[PDB]
Amino acid sequence: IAALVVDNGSGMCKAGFAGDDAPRAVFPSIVGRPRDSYVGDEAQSKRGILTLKYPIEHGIVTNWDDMEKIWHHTFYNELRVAPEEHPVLLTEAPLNPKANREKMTQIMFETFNTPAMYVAIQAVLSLYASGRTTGIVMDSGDGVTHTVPIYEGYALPHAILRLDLAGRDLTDYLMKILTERGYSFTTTAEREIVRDIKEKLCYVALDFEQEMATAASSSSLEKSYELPDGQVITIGNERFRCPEALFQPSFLGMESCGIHETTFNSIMKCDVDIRKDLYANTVLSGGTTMYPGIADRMQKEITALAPSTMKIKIIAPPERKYSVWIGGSILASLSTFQQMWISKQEYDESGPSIVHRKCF
Amino acid sequence: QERRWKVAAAKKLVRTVVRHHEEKQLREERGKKEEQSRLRRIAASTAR
Amino acid sequence: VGALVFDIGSYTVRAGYAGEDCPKVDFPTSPLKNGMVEDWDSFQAILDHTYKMHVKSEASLHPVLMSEAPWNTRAKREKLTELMFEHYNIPAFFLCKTAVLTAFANGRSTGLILDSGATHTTAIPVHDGYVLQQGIVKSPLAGDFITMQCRELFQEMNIELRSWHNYMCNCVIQDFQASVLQVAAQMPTVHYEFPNGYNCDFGAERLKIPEGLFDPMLGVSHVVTTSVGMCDIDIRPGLYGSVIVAGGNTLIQSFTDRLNRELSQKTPPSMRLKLIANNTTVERRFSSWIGGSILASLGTFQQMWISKQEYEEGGKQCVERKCP
Repeated sequence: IAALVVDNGSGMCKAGFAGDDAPRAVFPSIVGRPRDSYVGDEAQSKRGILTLKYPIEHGIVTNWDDMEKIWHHTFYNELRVAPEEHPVLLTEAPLNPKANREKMTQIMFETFNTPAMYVAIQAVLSLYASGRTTGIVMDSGDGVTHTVPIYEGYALPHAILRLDLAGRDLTDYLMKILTERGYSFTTTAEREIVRDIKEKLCYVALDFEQEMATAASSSSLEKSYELPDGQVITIGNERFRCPEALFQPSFLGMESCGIHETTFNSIMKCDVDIRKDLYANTVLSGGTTMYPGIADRMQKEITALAPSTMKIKIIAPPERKYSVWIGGSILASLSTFQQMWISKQEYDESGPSIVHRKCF
Repeated sequence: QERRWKVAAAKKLVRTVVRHHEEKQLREERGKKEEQSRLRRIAASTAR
Repeated sequence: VGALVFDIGSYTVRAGYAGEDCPKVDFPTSPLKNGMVEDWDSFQAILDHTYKMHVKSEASLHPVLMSEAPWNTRAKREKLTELMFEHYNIPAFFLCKTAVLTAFANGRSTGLILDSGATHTTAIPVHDGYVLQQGIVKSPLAGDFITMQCRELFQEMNIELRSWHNYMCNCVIQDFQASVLQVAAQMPTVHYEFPNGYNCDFGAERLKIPEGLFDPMLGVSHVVTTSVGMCDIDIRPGLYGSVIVAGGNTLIQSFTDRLNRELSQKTPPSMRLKLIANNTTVERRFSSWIGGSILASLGTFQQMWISKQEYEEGGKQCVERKCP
């Protein structure tokens, strides 16, 4: 017997088994395609005859065959397990059309025929991992953004906010500015190298303007990084020019409310009676979202814009790159949730819609 | 009725998880306390 | 296979067998400035010098016991067991606090200990053979401070008070202490002569120099009276009736005596405060080694060491498990 946990990040799949602390296998979620279509890094290794593909576009599915095959290869190589003797837990972004839910339910049941299945939003599982009752979740995921005010382990779809800005667009902008600095970054290797440089030295400025003054005056901000070719890159203001775009969509030519502005909008969309508690129950999301000076700066910005009459107690788990998967393992490791699973015969007797009848 | 029922399900799940966190931490603490007590006891064995 | 008991004390190393009364080798220690091994290689070398030159016996044969500072950090203990077992391949090991051995040397498990070494004078209350880390009070008014008073008071005398000359320079200021320092207010004084014959009428300097540890920073009396404050409430009467002194640095004339007065007038008079007068240098210099020598000898030491076996089955973790 085994327990299966499947976390499908915006651009990287990270699966594991209930009770485990970390995913079994992890890798970017890309799909090869011959001009046999291979999976993720498997496809990447064969770039010559396989073309990169992202089934999780916008944080959303594209073609059922693509993730059919990602699961195929997952099971056959990474897990190398027989899930059809174990429950299958899956997660989704909020506001997903019922079409996708029924489609994935049917694909599971027919293609793989696993006994027990169940689905639940990523944000609520991450909150479960965070061990708190009522609050607001910021979904600074990897490909898309959302703001989920969860109450009593229960969320209101209307109150949620959406935005398809995440580490991929941040990396694209950082690549653009680095090229503007006098460098160049075109192919996949360059994209991943830019993401590497970001993950290494990029951080979140406190006072972006005095931060500019210091970067243009204090060269300490300007730092040296060995590129894969060995090239040393001076990186000063650009260490944090991109992250400030999060509060300023104008950085990329986009127009919208900043991240904390978005959060204030969301909390307003809730009921006032518990917005103080929500403030007390901030959240963070995304392994691509732990950059230094981020939690404190966001705390300051909320304290400013959010009325001080309420308590703004931030919550910044430094280990949130897997929050969703960790919460999923925790949930799958609960007694009262075992009953809640959904059997294959239940589908055979009710069809895919049973998921929308029970899977909540 | 479905509306009424899923809210209850969410509430009970929240209670379960909060209780789980609670015993996790209590077990951690009491394990530490027992460890130090056992160390005192072995030192008292030295004293014996 | 007679068990070997070594003291690696801060300023001298006292080494010898468990069954013998005295450490057969007592030589100057440095890799122990703060109180723990600062230089593992120099530490390893002096240990090597011990087995081969000081005792003329391989470490691989005899069972070995080492003593360590009460306030020492764990990492020192894990590394020590790591270094000791790996390099010397001893059959059996153990680690004990110096203060614990002193209480064992004085045949009094429950007690309070005063000792001083290089740079440090501390108070450690031990109950039921257990050091109360929280109760320890560590003060800088060690013997080195008093000798540094001597050295300066010698330089002002303008006498001519490579590393060996520094050893000689340090050795004399200690030797002067034993002869002269006692705790116009002192009346005529000694005629202590230097080896070259230089001397002077060492007057009030003998009385003012020792006063620094009481009044140069926490005096020794303040070090102890607070230490018992920090410990439990009801065992304090036990400690007061069981205060002990150890360490060559504590060897000053009327030192223990003045300590009795300072405490007798600081403790509540109703208390049964008593000092155990192991005031002799030989008692103080050996006190730590004596306790260790006793410890290794006993017939229950046969289950107490960390045998070589425990070290294969488990790495450094055993130190925290076998030694209180």
